[PDB]
Amino acid sequence: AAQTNAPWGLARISSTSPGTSTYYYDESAGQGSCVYVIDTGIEASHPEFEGRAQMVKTYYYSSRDGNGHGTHCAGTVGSRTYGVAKKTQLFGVKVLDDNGSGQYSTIIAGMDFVASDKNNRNCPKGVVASLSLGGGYSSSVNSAAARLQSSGVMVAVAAGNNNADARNYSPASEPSVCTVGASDRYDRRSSFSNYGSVLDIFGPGTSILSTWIGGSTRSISGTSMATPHVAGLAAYLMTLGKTTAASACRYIADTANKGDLSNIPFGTVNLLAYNNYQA
Repeated sequence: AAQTNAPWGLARISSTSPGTSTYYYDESAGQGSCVYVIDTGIEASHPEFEGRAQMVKTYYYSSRDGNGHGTHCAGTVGSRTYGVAKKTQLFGVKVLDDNGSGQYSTIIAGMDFVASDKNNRNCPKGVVASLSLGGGYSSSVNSAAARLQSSGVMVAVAAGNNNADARNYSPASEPSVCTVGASDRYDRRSSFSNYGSVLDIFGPGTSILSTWIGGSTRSISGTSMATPHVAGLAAYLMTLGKTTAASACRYIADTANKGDLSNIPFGTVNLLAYNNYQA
């Protein structure tokens, strides 16, 4: 299939080269997979989700996304116009409040919840969790992400937007999950993006157009915008039987666009998420 005039990040993950505007993807589109968006929530009402989004757990007074971040990243995973995996099921898990922050314990609790909740959903193609969040290093945050990954969920987490090594950040520093850095539309590492050997892959993360609360759209930047590209792509490739949750991060690294990014510090992978789609 082809999305013309697609957002640049979508086009980027279906293309070996920057600058294109068409998103080429297999028609299956992540159908049969599920992606938990662990964030500020999702405005499941947004038309772009076509009913495929739903709130499954909040840790605050409302399940409402009063911030926008979570709806934005759900959209990059699987909105019709802004999504990587346009037929995937989205489950919102609101661990961040409407100000965009959340205690470590609440984030740990939300990952434990996904590990269990998936067992009472229908995701025949497998389960992905997109974690567009992160704070300072925390071994218990890290081990929550690892348990989530161990439980059979492909976990993708943001490297963090500190322009520093991601080893000092969590869950970015957990080795078993897929830590995702950001690139911009000129195949440069995003100026804010963390880096380091714990990075596994880069996604589009600068000026990423996606759904916003109130039924709108918005373009924002961050490794938290790159994360859902890779989550969506995992959900996509899983639906295609190309890989599984345990193997998706390494599969995506193996099949990435290599060496295309500039300003990659020595000791950081130079790999860009790529769906290798051939019509």
